[PDB]
Amino acid sequence: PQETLNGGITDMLTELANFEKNVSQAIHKYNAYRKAASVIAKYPHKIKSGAEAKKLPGVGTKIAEKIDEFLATGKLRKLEKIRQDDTSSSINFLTRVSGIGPSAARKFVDEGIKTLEDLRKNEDKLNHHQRIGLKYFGDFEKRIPREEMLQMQDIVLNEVKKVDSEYIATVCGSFRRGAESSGDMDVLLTHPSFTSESQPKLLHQVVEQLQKVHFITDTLSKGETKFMGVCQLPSKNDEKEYPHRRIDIRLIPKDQYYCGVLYFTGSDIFNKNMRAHALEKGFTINEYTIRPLGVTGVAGEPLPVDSEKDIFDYIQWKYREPKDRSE
DNA sequence: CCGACGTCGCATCAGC
DNA sequence: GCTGATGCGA
DNA sequence: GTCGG
Ligand SMILES: Nc1nc2c(ncn2[C@H]2C[C@H](O)[C@@H](COP(=O)(O)NP(=O)(O)OP(=O)(O)O)O2)c(=O)[nH]1
Ligand SMILES: [Mg+2]
Ligand SMILES: [Mg+2]
Ligand code: NA
Ligand code: NA
Repeated sequence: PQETLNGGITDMLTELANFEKNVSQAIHKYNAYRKAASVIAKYPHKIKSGAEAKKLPGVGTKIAEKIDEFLATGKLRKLEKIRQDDTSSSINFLTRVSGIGPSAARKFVDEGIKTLEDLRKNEDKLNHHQRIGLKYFGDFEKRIPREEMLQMQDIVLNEVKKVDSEYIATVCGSFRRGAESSGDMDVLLTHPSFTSESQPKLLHQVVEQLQKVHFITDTLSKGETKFMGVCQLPSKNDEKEYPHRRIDIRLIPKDQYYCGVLYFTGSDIFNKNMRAHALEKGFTINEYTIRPLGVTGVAGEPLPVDSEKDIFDYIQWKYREPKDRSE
């Protein structure tokens, strides 16, 4: 609809979801709430009763009751109570630091560490990832205008070709879907000498080069196929500095390029129903392959993939442009 | 009544 | 030292 | 928390 049609309900469900994940550490209740928030978020009428909402898939008795209470009062007593709870709301908040999950947040709060100030007082107790998440807390929650995304892409493609002209770098994620803004940058990397059957340092050449031209500023994690770090556009002689941005760089086998491009172009919710159709057509799709499903449900051998739409044709789907892969 | 609820790479911890 | 398990983000 | 075997 418009996100506001049942906004209060979906806001409430989302807040309930976060407390289940971060505080209660009940990941399945977390998803149950988000599943209900999502299906309500697309329901094109103003909900007037919990029973009305209960018609939708993912909405059960407990949520139906909560909707009734919300409609009657404009609030949930449980939600009002946990909001003012110092321990629970502190644990919930600290998980907004990249690197601090439900477990780390609990440990910090248990030993009296509850705010960003407390975190800054206590570098000793943070790991490498958490320090950077702390250092760029504000920046990581800013969004990236597409104009900056294009400027970031310019640098990536240029430096990647410079190291080795036979690389292929493809920016995926929300950018490739043509979104007006993005939360981060995801880059897919491929090279002729790295395929599933079979040069050592392919990912770390590229990382090193982007560090050399001062694009990449920090490293959260780095393996041989997956890089997670921080980047920043260069600013002009007098102009204000750009925010620091999250950037992932992944090295995928060349003969699995399109399955990776599809997978990491998303969106996550597009992917989850694309594999979902696939699981009902006798197919299965991961980030590497599309495999046929045998009579007893067992997956056979990887199929030939030479384009993104090959995957689409396999599974009864008209090809869809990245632009329409919002869900 | 009760088990399922995607999967993955990397960092770090538990334990031998 | 190591392997396996768990946390984390995605 | 919701769904379904
Ligand atoms: N396996 C898996 N993949 C996910 C998940 N979530 C997202 N992706 C897979 C598909 C995601 O689309 C994608 C690329 O990751 P992002 O940058 O995190 N998401 P995007 O670029 O769409 O949004 P944004 O503008 O906020 O950055 O990777 C997930 O929970 N699980
Ligand atoms: Mg992204
Ligand atoms: Mg990303
Ligand atoms: Na329902
Ligand atoms: Na976090």
